[PDB]
Amino acid sequence: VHPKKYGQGSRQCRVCSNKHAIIRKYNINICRQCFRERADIIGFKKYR
Amino acid sequence: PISKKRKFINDGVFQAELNEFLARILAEDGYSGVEVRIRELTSLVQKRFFLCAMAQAESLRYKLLKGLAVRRACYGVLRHIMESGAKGCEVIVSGKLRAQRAKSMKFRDGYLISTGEPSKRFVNTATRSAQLKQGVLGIKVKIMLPTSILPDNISVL
Amino acid sequence: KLNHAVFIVITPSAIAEKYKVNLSVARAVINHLADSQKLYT
Amino acid sequence: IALTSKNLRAIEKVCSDIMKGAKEKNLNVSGPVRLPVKTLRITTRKSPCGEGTNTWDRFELRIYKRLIDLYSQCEVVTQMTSINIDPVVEVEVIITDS
Amino acid sequence: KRVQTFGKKKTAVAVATVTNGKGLIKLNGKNLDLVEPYILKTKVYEPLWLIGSGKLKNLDIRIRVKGGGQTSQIYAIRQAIGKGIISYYQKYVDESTKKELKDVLLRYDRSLLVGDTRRCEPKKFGGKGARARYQKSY
Amino acid sequence: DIKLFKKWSYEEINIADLSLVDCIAVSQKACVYTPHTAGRYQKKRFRKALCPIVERLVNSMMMHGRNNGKKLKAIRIVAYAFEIIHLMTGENPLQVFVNAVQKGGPREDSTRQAVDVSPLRRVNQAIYLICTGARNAAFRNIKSISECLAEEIINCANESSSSYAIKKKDEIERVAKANR
Amino acid sequence: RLLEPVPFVKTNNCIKDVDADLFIRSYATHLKLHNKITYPKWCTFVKTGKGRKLAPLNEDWYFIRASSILRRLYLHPDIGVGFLRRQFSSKQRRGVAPNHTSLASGKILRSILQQLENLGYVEQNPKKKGRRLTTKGENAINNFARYINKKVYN
RNA sequence: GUGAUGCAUGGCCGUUUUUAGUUCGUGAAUGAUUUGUCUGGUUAAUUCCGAUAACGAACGAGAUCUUAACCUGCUAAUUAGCGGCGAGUACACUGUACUUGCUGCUUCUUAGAGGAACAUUGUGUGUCUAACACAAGGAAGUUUAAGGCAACAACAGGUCUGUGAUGUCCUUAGAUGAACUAGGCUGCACGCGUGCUACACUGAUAUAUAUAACGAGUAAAAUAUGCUUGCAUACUUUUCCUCCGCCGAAAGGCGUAGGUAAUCUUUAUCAAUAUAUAUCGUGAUGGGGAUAGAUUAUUGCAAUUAUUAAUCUUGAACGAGGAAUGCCUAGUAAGCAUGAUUCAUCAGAUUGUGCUGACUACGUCCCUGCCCUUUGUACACA
Ligand SMILES: [Mg+2]
Ligand SMILES: [Mg+2]
Ligand SMILES: [Mg+2]
Ligand SMILES: [Mg+2]
Ligand SMILES: [Mg+2]
Ligand SMILES: [Mg+2]
Ligand SMILES: [Mg+2]
Ligand SMILES: [Mg+2]
Ligand SMILES: [Zn+2]
Repeated sequence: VHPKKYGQGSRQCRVCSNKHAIIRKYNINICRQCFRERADIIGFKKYR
Repeated sequence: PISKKRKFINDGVFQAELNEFLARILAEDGYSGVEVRIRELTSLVQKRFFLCAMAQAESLRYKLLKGLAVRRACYGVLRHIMESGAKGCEVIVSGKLRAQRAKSMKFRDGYLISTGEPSKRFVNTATRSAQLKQGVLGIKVKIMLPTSILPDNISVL
Repeated sequence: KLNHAVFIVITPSAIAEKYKVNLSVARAVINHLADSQKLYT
Repeated sequence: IALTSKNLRAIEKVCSDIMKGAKEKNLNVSGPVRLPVKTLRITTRKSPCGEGTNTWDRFELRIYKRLIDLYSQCEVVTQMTSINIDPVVEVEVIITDS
Repeated sequence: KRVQTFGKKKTAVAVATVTNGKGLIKLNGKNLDLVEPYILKTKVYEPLWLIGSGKLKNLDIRIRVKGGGQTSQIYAIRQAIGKGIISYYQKYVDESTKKELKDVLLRYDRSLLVGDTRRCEPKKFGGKGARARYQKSY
Repeated sequence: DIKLFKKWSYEEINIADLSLVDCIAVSQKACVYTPHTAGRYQKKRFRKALCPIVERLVNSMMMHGRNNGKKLKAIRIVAYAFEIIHLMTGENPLQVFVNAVQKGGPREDSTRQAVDVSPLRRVNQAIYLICTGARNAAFRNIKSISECLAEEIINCANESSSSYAIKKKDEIERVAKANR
Repeated sequence: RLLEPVPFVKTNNCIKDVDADLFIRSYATHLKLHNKITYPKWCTFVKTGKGRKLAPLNEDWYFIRASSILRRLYLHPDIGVGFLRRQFSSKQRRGVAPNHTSLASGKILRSILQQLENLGYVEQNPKKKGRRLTTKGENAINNFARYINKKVYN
């Protein structure tokens, strides 16, 4: 086992465990496609 | 101690997770809810934490799983929706469906507004992917509810 | 080309035109006379 | 008292209710002060793939923080807070002299 | 006695407190002697020139400016002055004089009383600016 | 008293074109002390007619990418030019400018055949031409921009084909003549 | 050069009623006359901040800097070294990569501040934050400003 | 299973298309069908008017939503201010600038509910129809500006390398699973993209002065005890923003301080263009900073094929760009920066935000691309 603590492969999507394209702002930690689907339930409404 | 922004996002995430869990569990239920036999569910949540469209969609999926003539089922659903007092409906079923290639099938009844914030408000929409013989059938149900008044109408007395 | 020199109605450009000189030298001349753009009579 | 929430109208209603409660008696209530709405904006690129002229979409979760003051005893304030209320509006009472 | 109005150009709100006094006129803590660049100085002084320097020997003025760049700030200041003096006149001095002043201002130009409503339009994706898209090679 | 640059009053100025007067307004409300107006000159078709001429000149000067959106600099340059005009080749600089403007417009142009030119358009062209020529003179010379610009202005006033703008105008006229 | 017909009187009392660059120059001159502040060791071959890629070319730039700092102090309540650095920042052309903003070399500033405190012009306040002006120093500055104003009038 | 197949599919997204288009009820005109849904005028718009084998609907447009635009000198006052006023420190006249201490107004600061423009009044052009142009008023007269939303039908468009959405076929211990150690995606005669930086004097250089808006910010280490650099035990700040004070040319370091945020970073100012004053002086020049050479750091287990950063030096192409082709109409183009996203570290990217604020239309179908009626077709994979 090798240091898995700080890098892209360290953490992942909460939802589908994908190491690519994670929204890491506000500790959301959802890969952006998944976020786009669940943006309604999380309370992210498109206004402008 | 956690900040307000951080808190809100976290809460949202939790909500989403709960919803997903419910979906996973309750294939046999008219599910909408999200407000907190059931004992187990409660336990699970504790462990984790420290008329309607969705229901209709679920029903459709169940029917598909059971194995009906599809079109007939859709018609029945539409009828049910009508009975339940809907101003308009729409169901789509796309996927494999009988033939190998393609085949999206619309099923509208009453009028269905699509564009505007009215659409966002006055329609309940739901999407289920019913796994079947050689792939997935793709439900999407869209119901226009009784309005609290539409922006298009100008009712003179 | 025009290699102007150093060793030998007032504005720097005019000075440059007349005696064939670097404009630092023109500036110097102006200063002497007096004794970032310029105007003198 | 700090009222943090996601839904504006609901928050406003809550505020109104609390004002009404206050106006009963014994409460030097400062008026509701709505705070700077620190909007969580996520700009995600639409489309799972890289196909299509890369359209983004600016989501905005716009949190409404609301603030209100009083000169009172704890029990009374607790009572005031009990308007029933629900999971949507997050309340916090501060019972400090300072 | 004392009257508070604002100007507004882009973002750049210059708040002009116009009071009874000897006639100094200032910005945050500095005289209008400074402003900043010598070229634009006239855009701040212009309303005063229009109205007359003797009319402002009764009126002290302080101006608090915040936000915006340089030129915009100057414009805001000007606007504040224009609104300010006139506002003072409307309250504590006569109406006829105020009207006269307004007329004078109008004859000179807009922007002194009424505000410039323009503001930076949101940048749109597929580009750097509001309208300016990127580039297709085919 | 109403004034420009606290120096050149433009109560003394004269015109003698009619058409040009109609086009460029140096008037009672188009009075100005320093060119920089934040006017709404392009929200309407003919609102550019209300625009003061100095402002227009400044705008024209402002051109060329790496010097674009540097209004103050342009203004300074124009002031310098005016000063030069006042001093050497002694005359009210505003008058000189007006004369140049009058000179500058090509009165007839070519098209896909010869046609006439509206006064406003002509004025605009003149403004452009004078600035462009000045820029050309400046570029990789030494001279300085303000001086060059001043020289160009003087040439325009004279109506002499040593400067570039005038030459261009002449060429245009010739072309028009050829066409019809 | 500066003077002109204005439509008001100027209360020439504090430094905020004086033109900056000229004032700074005057202060520098005064300093030079005094010999009140030194020119350490490294001063004569250092670069004032990452972005400058070149020495000052003013000879008595240190004095000027000091003067500027004084003015800054007067302007603000309590001002640090970091703040000072930020104030004296410029654009750093990274050759081919586009420009960034560049924080000044703080060491020199710090040294200047130290010198001032030794001389009794600035004051590290235990309440609040980093080093403001000391009252005597402020008074002196005001006096200087007044003098400058008088000179200008003359 | 980041294996194979998007020509098996789901969902989602793209384009056709942000244009104005799609459809029904009944009626009328062997059938596919047509009409409605149109000669014309008008509109941003199958937007209306007017004509009429149609009349009347519905989705799409419009409305709605979100901002930004100007008011209530009504609603409210912290974590915002303004004053109120003590306390002073400087200087004026017979108040002004600046800090500590205490606590009516809401113009500015925040943000909820309201209001305001409807072509209103005026005058033209128009079947004096729908409507347009001008003028006044006005915060505003191109639905005020900007978005968001997105019908019907597709494309065998993309994505199974986003997914535990998912079929079949393959692979399953000498695994195409997972895990570890390097190496490679960055390799380079060359062709085509998107950008950045330039070619100087409206400029570089160097001092000084001016002034933004959107923002975003919390398993590892320290110290002591017990034994053989290791483990075990005890105990507490640190993991992100950095004020500030010291060291450091610089980068950075060490010490500490506030901040889980209108309080602190920091925001009555975090930026650069600006501007002012000096040095240059048209000379590949101090324009230009490629390429290179050698250190001092920081991040990280790990920096070479140099992470980035700094310091010294190296001084290449380029004197405004050929055939072609892109973007754009008002706070826009362009210039200038800057916040955020990725982030252990690293913007030349994207995405927001501001600051300096042009030119030129105010139209037309000439090209290009869409759409329409007519027309022709042997095409329908069009
Ligand atoms: Mg609609
Ligand atoms: Mg496909
Ligand atoms: Mg039809
Ligand atoms: Mg719409
Ligand atoms: Mg690659
Ligand atoms: Mg990128
Ligand atoms: Mg094209
Ligand atoms: Mg055929
Ligand atoms: Zn995922």
